[PDB]
Amino acid sequence: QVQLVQSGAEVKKPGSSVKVSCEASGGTLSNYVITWVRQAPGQGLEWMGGFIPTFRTAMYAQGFQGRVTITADESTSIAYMELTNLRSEDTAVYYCARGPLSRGYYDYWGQGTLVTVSSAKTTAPSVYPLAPVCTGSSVTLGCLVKGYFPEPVTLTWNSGSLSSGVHTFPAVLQSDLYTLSSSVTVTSSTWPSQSITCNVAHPASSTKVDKKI
Amino acid sequence: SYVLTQPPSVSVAPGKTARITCGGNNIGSKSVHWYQQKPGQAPVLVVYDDSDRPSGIPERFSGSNSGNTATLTISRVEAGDEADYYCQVWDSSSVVFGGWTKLTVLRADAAPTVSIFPPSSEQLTSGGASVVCFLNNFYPKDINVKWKIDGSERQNGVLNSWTDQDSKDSTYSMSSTLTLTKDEYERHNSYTCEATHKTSTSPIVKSFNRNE
Repeated sequence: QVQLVQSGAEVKKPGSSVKVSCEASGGTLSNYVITWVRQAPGQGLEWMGGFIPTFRTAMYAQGFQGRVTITADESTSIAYMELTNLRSEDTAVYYCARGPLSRGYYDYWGQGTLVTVSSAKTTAPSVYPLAPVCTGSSVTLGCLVKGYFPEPVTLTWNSGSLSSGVHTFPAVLQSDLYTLSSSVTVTSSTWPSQSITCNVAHPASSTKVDKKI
Repeated sequence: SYVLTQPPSVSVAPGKTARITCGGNNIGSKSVHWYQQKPGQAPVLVVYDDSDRPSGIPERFSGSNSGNTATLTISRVEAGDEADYYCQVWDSSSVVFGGWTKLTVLRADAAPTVSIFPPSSEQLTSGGASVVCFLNNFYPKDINVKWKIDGSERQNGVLNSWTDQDSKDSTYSMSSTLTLTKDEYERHNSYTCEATHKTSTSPIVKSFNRNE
């Protein structure tokens, strides 16, 4: 089974350029259309272009000012998107997607690559447990993830085995540092008789942290 | 330059039928594709070529295309269907997406479940002090938090973030974080956060004292 996988989140200074990879894990990009589709925070999908490797033809949307360059690997396994002269409006999630050459749609999609255009420096998060002040019949716990850059952080409870009752909130930026929080609600008969652990991963700083509540 | 006009929202009772329009200029002679994007995820193809459905997609999802309007039709809608939806065509060597339509599912009013949390030891030890307030599983979406410190409303150092409509119970949730220094936090005793919401005449208030 065939899976598009993109390279990791990126941070680039205003004015520079970013290049992103898209790999057809255990598949191929011959006989296919690959496309790059960006998405500004809380905005819609916008087509940047698409490249057919067999007809060796690239196509681009206007609105990019000749700023996009879409290519592909000689093994014809890997696809590249390149965006030059980065401005702060280029902060976006960049997806690649693949579809049949005969058809007009895209049934295969990468996970997306977050590109953040900023001069700010990388900073691992502080991860604070939120414990029930000082019992009811249901109790809410939480983690506070503070002071990190850039996005993303990944948060889980109990290494993923706890996902029911969870609210993980969108990160918010204040003075170039993000803040994230998450609550999990359990029934008291449960806590603290069982560990409930916050797991925070932050690949930009290579940090994985656990916090038992 | 070819435009696709979707509505920004569609709202449907659970179990009832949702219809999302993709207004296109003579769109009916184009092939129309539809995508679903849940919060946090990548787009997923749910209808291709007007009306064809990839394997894996429920039959509840159905498409049509004629005149100047293509339509995605989701019947017996459940909370799992809450997502942004996009339609897609080709025109003159370019791909075009309509702006997102957000599908929200209806449900009954619910008062916020409110919880307050003093700084952690770890954070006091670092010189920081954050007071966190979760306002959870309420409906409808509009809500307001007020922070009082020793009786007086405080507005600075407050950070807010909202969830998307919950994927299983169709409610909404809010986090509020008031951040001070360990010093400023210890120049005071009473920390208070209060939730004002449609479902109540009086604000729901949680509070604590540094003392205990």
